[PDB]
Amino acid sequence: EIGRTTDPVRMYMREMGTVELLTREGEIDIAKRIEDGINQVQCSVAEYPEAITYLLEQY
DNA sequence: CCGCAGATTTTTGCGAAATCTTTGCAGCCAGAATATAATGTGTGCATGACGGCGAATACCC
Repeated sequence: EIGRTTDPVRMYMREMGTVELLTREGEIDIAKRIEDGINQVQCSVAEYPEAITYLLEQY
């Protein structure tokens, strides 16, 4: 905080204090939205032919 | 003071090996790959000169 501080440790703790801890199912929900995003990007790559041609070349 | 002997000088020759690059090997080493249970906490704070001094906010009049 603004306490005439000059230690990066202190305000790093300040930064980490803003975000609240997660639960077991919270991690699963966040990973689920991550999986939705990666499936979206996989579909986007899917609609692109040339990347698939390159993948088939390596196969 | 001159020509040959001892000493010194001239010339041709072979073995040896080391070095530079390439190839095979072994110790060194780097990244890539796998899914054990663990999230607001630690932490060092070590501490008794003395004089000068401006800068930085506070507070009375």
